[PDB]
Amino acid sequence: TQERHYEHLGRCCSRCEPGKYLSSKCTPTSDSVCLPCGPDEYLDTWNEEDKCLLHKVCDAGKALVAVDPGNHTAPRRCACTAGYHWNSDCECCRRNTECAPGFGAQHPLQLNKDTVCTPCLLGFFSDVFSSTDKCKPWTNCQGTTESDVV
Amino acid sequence: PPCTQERHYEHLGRCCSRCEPGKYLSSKCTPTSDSVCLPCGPDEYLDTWNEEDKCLLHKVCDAGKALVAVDPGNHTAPRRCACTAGYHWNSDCECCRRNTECAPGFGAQHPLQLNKDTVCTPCLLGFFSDVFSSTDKCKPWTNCTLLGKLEAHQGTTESDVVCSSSMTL
Ligand SMILES: [Cl-]
Ligand SMILES: [Cl-]
Ligand SMILES: [Cl-]
Ligand code: NA
Ligand code: NA
Repeated sequence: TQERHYEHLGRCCSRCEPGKYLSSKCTPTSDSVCLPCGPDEYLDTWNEEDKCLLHKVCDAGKALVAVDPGNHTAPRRCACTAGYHWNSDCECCRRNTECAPGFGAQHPLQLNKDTVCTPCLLGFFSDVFSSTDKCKPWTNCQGTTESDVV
Repeated sequence: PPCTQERHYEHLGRCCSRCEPGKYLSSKCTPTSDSVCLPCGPDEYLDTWNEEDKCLLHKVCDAGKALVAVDPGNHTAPRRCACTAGYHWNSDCECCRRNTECAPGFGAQHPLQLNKDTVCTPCLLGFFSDVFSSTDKCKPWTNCTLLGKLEAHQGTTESDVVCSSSMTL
């Protein structure tokens, strides 16, 4: 089987499980020697690789941070920091749209996506530009969509 | 005043400091003591400099929609969700959709972005992809020159170079 095995010395020797690299090919005495990937390294396949793949750095200069895989078996994702979203056209993190007064941010907020803004409905207001703040209820004592009752 | 509304509250003729995001007002200030501000409990949050006697409860990210919480333990901000690995939030359906798979000869642009669809790009000469995958980038060809071997099979953007096992003089 090509999936679990490679051929060497006229026999089918076993490939390395995801998370492990092929340190030594099989011998006339031994099957393959497979060792765990080091820090920030991975292999997500049954393989014959002589080294693990290194996770791409998430560039802090682009406002990116790492999303932890909690394993050595998955490729690692990055994401824009809270309040920012990845734009594939600029290939850059943009500030999330601030919903103007009279509008509120829709929840739940989606990581790495821009804010959806919706108008405050009767009985609710928003007095700030914010990419996170929902519309707030009027305090019970005239209010508008942009201002609380006085 | 100079008791700044942004960071303070008035109580019994005194200027007292509001609690930081992530903490709630356990007890108001006294003549010889500050505000007692204590952390919000598990699953709870407050996202403003506040004078709240209790914190708000986080809603779970909807697993039925294939969403997962990011930094679920954050007490200082409203919760953010993201589609599970291999899926992206689609704004048209407001839902998680399976990531685009890059065909053989194409690779995923790295680093992969959480909650975003895979962007697929052609493998350059010297690199290949033999599978449909929303994660795999193009892999460099095996280097037979490095080993001083001849090639048994020419590489393509869809298949790896294969080195000969034969020796030459
Ligand atoms: Cl990676
Ligand atoms: Cl707006
Ligand atoms: Cl929340
Ligand atoms: Na607003
Ligand atoms: Na591919």
